[PDB]
Amino acid sequence: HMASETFEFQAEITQLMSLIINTVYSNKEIFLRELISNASDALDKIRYKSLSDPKQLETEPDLFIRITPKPEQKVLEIRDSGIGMTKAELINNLGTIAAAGTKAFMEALSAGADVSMIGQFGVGFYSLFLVADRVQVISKSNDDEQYIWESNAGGSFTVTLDEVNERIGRGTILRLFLKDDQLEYLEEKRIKEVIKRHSEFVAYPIQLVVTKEVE
Repeated sequence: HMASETFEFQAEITQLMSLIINTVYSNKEIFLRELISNASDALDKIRYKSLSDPKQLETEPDLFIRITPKPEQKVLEIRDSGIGMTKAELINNLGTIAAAGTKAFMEALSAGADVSMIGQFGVGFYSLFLVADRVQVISKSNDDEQYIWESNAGGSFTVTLDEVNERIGRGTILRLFLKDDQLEYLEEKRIKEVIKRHSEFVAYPIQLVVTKEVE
């Protein structure tokens, strides 16, 4: 299905995104920690669900977080083999449920809270807009087909049955279209340094996919 469906963001999420995408906050690298955390949580959920439904793991037995720079497309992908999101979950989780939390965080920001507190308000996902101006969330839950949720921080987002990306057995890819001045997050050394600042207690392998010219 090449036909996409369009949806409106809850207004507070739109407000949050505009604040993030436009902030001159200095520590943009915090986004990586927040996405790895979300990835870790999605993995926790599938592991926990598998405790009483082991077959849930069979669509992708390896549990991992994988980071893939795609320098030519100025894209950075953060992939997990976690629980994934059905179409309805994408619509719900990314476009509505975060509303209240985004409002609480915005008030904190207004009072002077550090943007790095975002995950403590349960809305760390949106920190991707610190470094990206557009994102595709590609997700495959055991309970649905593979779907693409796409947002450019504007008030609307689309969901499209996925007929263009690699099949993921199960889980989620955040495909960040990096801003032109944030291309340092395509670089292996930079990515490694940022990850190491907070990767100490991640229970899952964090894989970096590096493209090396032979010789």
